[PDB]
Amino acid sequence: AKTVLRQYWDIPEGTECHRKTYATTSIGGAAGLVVSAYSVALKTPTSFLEGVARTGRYTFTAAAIGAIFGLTSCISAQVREKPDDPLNYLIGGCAGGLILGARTRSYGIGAAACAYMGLTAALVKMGQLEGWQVFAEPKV
Amino acid sequence: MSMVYMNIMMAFTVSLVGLLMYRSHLMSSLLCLEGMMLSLFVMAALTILNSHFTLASMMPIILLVFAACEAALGLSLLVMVSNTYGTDYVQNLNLLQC
Amino acid sequence: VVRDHWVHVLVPMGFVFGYYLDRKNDEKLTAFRNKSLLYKRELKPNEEVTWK
Amino acid sequence: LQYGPLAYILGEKATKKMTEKSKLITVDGNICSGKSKLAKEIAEKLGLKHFPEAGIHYVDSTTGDGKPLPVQFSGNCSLEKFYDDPKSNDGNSYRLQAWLYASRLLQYADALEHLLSTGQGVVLERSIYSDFVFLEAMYRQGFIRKQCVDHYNQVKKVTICEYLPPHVVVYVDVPVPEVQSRIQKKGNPHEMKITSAYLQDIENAYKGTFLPEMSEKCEVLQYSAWEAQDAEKVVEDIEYLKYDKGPWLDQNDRKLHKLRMLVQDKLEVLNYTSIPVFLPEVTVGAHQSDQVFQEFTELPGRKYRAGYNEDVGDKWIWLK
Amino acid sequence: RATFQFLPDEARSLPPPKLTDPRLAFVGFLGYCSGLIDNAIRRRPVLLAGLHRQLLYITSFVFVGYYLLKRQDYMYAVRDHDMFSYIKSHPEDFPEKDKKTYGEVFEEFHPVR
Amino acid sequence: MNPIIFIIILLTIMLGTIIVMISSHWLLVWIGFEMNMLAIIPIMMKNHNPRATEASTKYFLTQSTASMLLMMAVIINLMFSGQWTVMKLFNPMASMLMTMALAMKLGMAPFHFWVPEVTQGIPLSSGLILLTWQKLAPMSVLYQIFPSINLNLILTLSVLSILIGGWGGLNQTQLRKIMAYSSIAHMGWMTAVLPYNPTMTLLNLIIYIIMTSTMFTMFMANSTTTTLSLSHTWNKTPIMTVLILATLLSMGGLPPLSGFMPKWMIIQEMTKNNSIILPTFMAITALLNLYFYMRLTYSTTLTMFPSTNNMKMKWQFPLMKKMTFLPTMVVLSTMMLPLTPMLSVLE
Amino acid sequence: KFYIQEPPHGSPNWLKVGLTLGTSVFLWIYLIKQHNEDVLEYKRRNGL
Amino acid sequence: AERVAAFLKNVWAKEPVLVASFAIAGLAVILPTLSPYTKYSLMINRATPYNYPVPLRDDGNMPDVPSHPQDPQGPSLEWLKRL
Amino acid sequence: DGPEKNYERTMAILQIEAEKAELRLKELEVRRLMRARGDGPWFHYPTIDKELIDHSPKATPDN
Ligand SMILES: CCCCCCCCCCCCCCCCCC(=O)OC[C@H](COP(=O)(O)OCCN)OC(=O)CCCCCCCCCCCCCCCCC
Ligand SMILES: CCCCCCCCCCCCCCCCCC(=O)OC[C@H](COP(=O)(O)OCCN)OC(=O)CCCCCCCCCCCCCCCCC
Ligand SMILES: CCCCCCCCCCCCCCCCCC(=O)OC[C@H](COP(=O)(O)OCCN)OC(=O)CCCCCCCCCCCCCCCCC
Ligand SMILES: CCCCCCCCCCCCO[C@@H]1O[C@H](CO)[C@@H](O[C@H]2O[C@H](CO)[C@@H](O)[C@H](O)[C@H]2O)[C@H](O)[C@H]1O
Ligand SMILES: CCCCCCCCCCCCO[C@@H]1O[C@H](CO)[C@@H](O[C@H]2O[C@H](CO)[C@@H](O)[C@H](O)[C@H]2O)[C@H](O)[C@H]1O
Ligand SMILES: CCCCCCCCCCCCO[C@@H]1O[C@H](CO)[C@@H](O[C@H]2O[C@H](CO)[C@@H](O)[C@H](O)[C@H]2O)[C@H](O)[C@H]1O
Ligand SMILES: Nc1nc2c(ncn2[C@@H]2O[C@H](COP(=O)(O)OP(=O)(O)OP(=O)(O)O)[C@@H](O)[C@H]2O)c(=O)[nH]1
Ligand SMILES: N=C(N)NC(=N)NCCc1ccc(I)c(Cl)c1
Ligand SMILES: [Mg+2]
Repeated sequence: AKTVLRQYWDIPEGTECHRKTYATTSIGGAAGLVVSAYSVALKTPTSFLEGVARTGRYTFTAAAIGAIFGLTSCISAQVREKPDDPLNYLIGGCAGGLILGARTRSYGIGAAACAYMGLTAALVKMGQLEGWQVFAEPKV
Repeated sequence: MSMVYMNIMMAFTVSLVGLLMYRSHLMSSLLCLEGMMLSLFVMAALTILNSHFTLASMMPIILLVFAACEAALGLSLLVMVSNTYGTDYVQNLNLLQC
Repeated sequence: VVRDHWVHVLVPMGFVFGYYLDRKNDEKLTAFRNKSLLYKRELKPNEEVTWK
Repeated sequence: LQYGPLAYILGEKATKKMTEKSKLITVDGNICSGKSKLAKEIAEKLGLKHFPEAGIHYVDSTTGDGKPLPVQFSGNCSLEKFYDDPKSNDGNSYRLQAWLYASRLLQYADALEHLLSTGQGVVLERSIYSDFVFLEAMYRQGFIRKQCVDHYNQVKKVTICEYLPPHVVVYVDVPVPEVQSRIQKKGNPHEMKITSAYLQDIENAYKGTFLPEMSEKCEVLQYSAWEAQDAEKVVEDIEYLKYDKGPWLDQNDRKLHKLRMLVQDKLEVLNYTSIPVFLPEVTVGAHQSDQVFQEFTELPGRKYRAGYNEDVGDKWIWLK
Repeated sequence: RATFQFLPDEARSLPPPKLTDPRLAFVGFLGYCSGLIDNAIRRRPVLLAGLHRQLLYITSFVFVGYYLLKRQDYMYAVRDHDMFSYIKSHPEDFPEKDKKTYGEVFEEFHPVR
Repeated sequence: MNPIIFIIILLTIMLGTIIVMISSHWLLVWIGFEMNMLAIIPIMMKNHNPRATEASTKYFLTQSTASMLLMMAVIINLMFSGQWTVMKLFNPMASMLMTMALAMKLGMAPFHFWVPEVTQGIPLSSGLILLTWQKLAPMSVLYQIFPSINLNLILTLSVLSILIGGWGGLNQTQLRKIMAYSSIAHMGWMTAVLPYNPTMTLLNLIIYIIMTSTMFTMFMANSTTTTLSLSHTWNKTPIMTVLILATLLSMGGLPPLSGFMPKWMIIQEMTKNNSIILPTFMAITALLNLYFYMRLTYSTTLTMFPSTNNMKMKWQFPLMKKMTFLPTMVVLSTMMLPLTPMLSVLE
Repeated sequence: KFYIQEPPHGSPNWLKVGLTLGTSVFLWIYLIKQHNEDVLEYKRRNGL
Repeated sequence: AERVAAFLKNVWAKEPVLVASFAIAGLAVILPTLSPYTKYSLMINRATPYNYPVPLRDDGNMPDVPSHPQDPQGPSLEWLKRL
Repeated sequence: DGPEKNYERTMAILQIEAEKAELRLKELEVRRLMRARGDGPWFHYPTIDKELIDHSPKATPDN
């Protein structure tokens, strides 16, 4: 994850959007596979095929959320000509939440996901700008 | 490292995967636990013998002593599982889901 | 002191005790008694401390 | 030293106090079958402790000053009311049966505690092992619902498994028509309302279930009405029993110590008699229970732990 | 400082907690509360029953609490001693600054209009 | 079990834990864990029923697996350093294995599945040991190896433990499973602060053990193991409902009660290291713990649930259970906040 | 009232009552003596 | 003594094998402390030279160390030859 | 209370709170330096004790 994460943050906002969508889609697909592995291991599928169906359904859903986010947030930065604005991640975050509602067929999950994915993504850009630490290194 | 360590570390990993991927018999998995102890004994014994760490030569012996206590404990529980259900199948041990 | 009215001294005594403890706190905060620029003066012939 | 693991280690072991005369005898039979008199004579001749049948107010007789409490502190369950209106709408029939089972459970623990701690045997009149005949009779007459029966069985399963059956089960076999005559001569107005079908159900359960069950694990002496009159001949029968069967032969000091730790802790004995299963017959609303519980604490010598009640003459409380 | 020692010998150069320490009084009050809870759970007269038992609750709480406070005070003395000794050993890391008055320091004014 | 045998087995449980805590040699640490595992299994099986057999079997398999991983870490450490001293490990792969092994023994998420099931399957007295005394040995080892622990791994385990512990407790009606999921959540706070200030790990551990012991002792006093059986307590020992309420509020971390002290100090040490997001996330997630603690207080003390007629027979007998140390434990569980600076005794 | 069974705690356990008061007195005397030692030692080390 | 003596004659009649076992184990535990030759066991074990005896640098003031192995100074095994 | 007592009591309070505040800042900067450089009493993680080494002549010379 460390290398796939660096790729995303190492290519500037609005420059090489296609490359950005590769990285976020790659992150989303990895997350979907992890969810599938635990799901398949803890709730055994009725058959081998059904396990593959569940995996491909989670991994695609997760990759779609990652793809729409990384693209939309890059397009917003390019069009708005503001590569440092958290608002772009909010729009990208909400769009991903909307796609999650789409793949789930449920406007309510779509609405809630748009709000919390949008806010969470916006918080991520702010922390990147300001240097917020999630797993802060011990210093004192 | 030297090539022997490749196969001993491989053996430990194979037994570890064997332990973590249950089938039906509880005794099959208890065997994988004894295998894990065997690979640790060999890997510990090689390192200690190669380095001429004289006092550490007793350490592998102590490892086997507590390997047997673990094995005896595992078999004692297998007896009680067998008595309750008539087989040592692990799928019978699911009462504590609720 | 009666068997029927001794409970009516608990709160008055708590006030007296609390009043007393507050004054003892003021005795640990005398580092600037008669030392501030605004109120520093001389002691009257008979006086001991400006405020106790 | 109150009994515990420390007393066990220092030597207080059951096999020291238990002799060939340390037996648990239960006397059973139908209503007005002469159990009480036969039980009292057997106890006196064999030199055992006699336990009069456990009734509604048995528990009062063992705590406090040993006198019956007002009926609100037994749930208001009434045996007289059961005869007058066996199909009462306030669930008296089962509530009484559930209260009586718990009283028997407590008496059995007291009997076992006496037997294990002193070695002197005991004589009971019915027990937890034979209490179900009344429940079966109640259900076949329609006095209680199938759910009451289910609740009774749930409580029995998790309670009767902890104890040992009696060494000797004495049964007095009085046929129903004779019993009806005996109940009729006795005189109390309410018991005269018992129907023969009810008494036949008690008899059918006694012979269809209790005795076949007890036989595999206890010595059973089945007497007729005439044989039972002379308690001396019954005592002679008990004195030459072989005692070759049942779970008592497998008991050791280790097991009887675990049993003693249970029967001496009455709250542990009664633990499952109040399982949270909400049958209307036995469920008490929070407002009623709160009121009754307050009144119970206002009785003489019940506010505090026994020995700390100054209202009834306890002294040295500030050092106790 | 000393390995696996509750009160190293160097701690005796510090004053002991006074027996009228407010923290020790609170600890004693906790012992009193423990005594009352002991009576309550056993349905004994809460205030009156078993005064000897209540006394031992207070005394044992105070006894342990006195040594905890003695060790608590010692460990904070050690923290201060370590910190000041380190400041002496590395002056360049803790320079004494030149202090300027507010007449000299420029602070921006933000009107509340 | 013979009373003397029971005492000897309990002393072997303690000796195994003490061996881990006084050992300077990895082999003796591993021996201590093995000895401890050996003596606790008979305590789990002491009641001999199919659920206790399943509980002990699941415990043995998990603990014995973790011991293999622990011994593997020690041997890797020996190969790359040529010594056995209990301290930082000299190989990052040895540090991962030892950290995962200790997380397994602690039942931290995602290695947590055994804790709810094993606790449910054994008596209350055995569950008390499992959720308190058994945390001491793995924690004492982490306290010594933390300089070489991977920061991302330990904080990932801590976060997952707080979430899963909080979420898992929401769906429980059995008291033992409620305590098990509570324990998983509290383990997360202990190891979250470990990389920053191990002293705060010990304070959290000590305060958690006191509160957990207090709750298990009160459950034992009434022989209650479900929510509903605990709801009859108001109609038997009213004082006990108040003590349960105070402890449950304390365990939720509400001021001015003791259980707020560890959360307070852990937030302080984390913010000093510019860790703001994590302590905020942990504190908000801990509100799940408070939610299902509060549910218990509702059904136990703050309302009066329906009772049964046979309960009246219980009014006539006094509590006979030992309830050892309960008066002291409940006071310490609730009234320690004014003495918080006493945490320096743990330095 | 007058109990049908003699209460376990009907009368004081004087062996216990004596031990409890004796321990309290001993601990208090030990604590006071210890405190005086510390005050005397503290002044000596500090030249007071 | 009678109770123990009566207990001894009983176990001889019933469990002579266990009587011999405890008697034999007892002598194992006791006799090594009472034996006068136990001290030589350590002396012999100490006198067996598995290692080379590395010489000391003659600093000019160790009069009790032999210069040559056949010199008088140093430990001797005359006690061992007469054993 | 007269204004002078309250006024000068406040200065006593301000002095203690100012002294404590400075020490708190010093402690955070001392902790930061001790942890980064390992040169102080705090964050002193143990190394192997050298009194455990045996310096006697061995069975072979080259060691
Ligand atoms: C100067 C002291 C000021 C008080 C400070 C209180 C601080 C909190 C201390 C908590 C510990 C309280 C003591 C433990 C409870 C024991 C009392 C009890 O359980 O029942 C009341 C009992 C009277 O009932 P009874 O059982 O019949 O006994 C007869 C004795 N005459 O006993 C009595 O007769 C009265 C005993 C006192 C009642 C205590 C009631 C509990 C209060 C808890 C509220 C939380 C405390 C307030 C929060 C701020 C803390 C400063
Ligand atoms: C952190 C800051 C705050 C400080 C926290 C400090 C916590 C630790 C301090 C100790 C806390 C426990 C204090 C217990 C006091 C009550 C003891 C008591 O009253 O016992 C009375 C009696 C037994 O007394 P007895 O053992 O015979 O005295 C002779 C001892 N050789 O028999 C009885 O009836 C007592 C029954 C109630 C006891 C509950 C069960 C515990 C058993 C205790 C046994 C005796 C304890 C002696 C305490 C001495 C400690 C110095
Ligand atoms: C000191 C500084 C630190 C500050 C932290 C806070 C300090 C307080 C810590 C509290 C620790 C628990 C000790 C509280 C003692 C409670 C005393 C009490 O409950 O009264 C006794 C009474 C028992 O009833 P009973 O024995 O049957 O007597 C006949 C009356 N029915 O009880 C009852 O009858 C009650 C039965 C009905 C249930 C009512 C429940 C609502 C009242 C709860 C009040 C206590 C809440 C404590 C929580 C902390 C409050 C801040
Ligand atoms: C910058 C990179 C951004 C990466 C974004 C990552 C987003 C997180 C994705 C996690 C994996 C998806 O998570 C999973 O989605 C599927 C949607 O099909 C949901 O699945 C649910 O919805 C649909 C239909 O109802 C079906 O999949 C399934 O029948 C149902 O269980 C799961 O409840 C959810 O657990
Ligand atoms: C439901 C809510 C759940 C909790 C939500 C919490 C929100 C937390 C927001 C993320 C915090 C900041 O997240 C992280 O910040 C650091 C900066 O310190 C960035 O770090 C980055 O900085 C440089 C440039 O700045 C990059 O070249 C490099 O790839 C990376 O190190 C990360 O790219 C960012 O992901
Ligand atoms: C030569 C001196 C050393 C002699 C040491 C002999 C030690 C022998 C240990 C006992 C071995 C015999 O094994 C068994 O022991 C039990 C007692 O435990 C004996 O049985 C004995 O029990 C108790 C005493 O304990 C007596 O009241 C009983 O009369 C007696 O028979 C049996 O006769 C024997 O079957
Ligand atoms: N519902 C119910 N009534 C019971 C139970 N045990 C006793 N009784 C009643 O209590 C009364 C006394 O029972 P008996 O002892 O058998 O009658 P008796 O007049 O005393 O004749 P003896 O057998 O000699 O003692 C009868 O009315 C019984 O119906 C019971 O378990 N359930
Ligand atoms: N933060 C750490 N991990 N170490 C640590 N406690 N540093 C702070 C130093 C300290 C604090 C209190 C005392 I009392 C003492 Cl003597 C020393
Ligand atoms: Mg009768």
